[PDB]
Amino acid sequence: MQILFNDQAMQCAAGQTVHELLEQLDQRQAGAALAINQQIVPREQWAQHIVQDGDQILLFQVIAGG
Repeated sequence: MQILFNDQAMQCAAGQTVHELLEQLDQRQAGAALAINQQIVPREQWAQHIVQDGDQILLFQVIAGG
């Protein structure tokens, strides 16, 4: 499978959530949000957000709004 992490193309485990994608890529969170396929999902879902071959991702630093 392949993905786009912050405009960076990649190849990881298709079907693996984000918590699965990030962790597979060797990335965790520490306060990070991301947008896949242009849909910004809340970190928590990363653990149940199964990623698919062609997984596109956006990277946000810290959860800050306002």
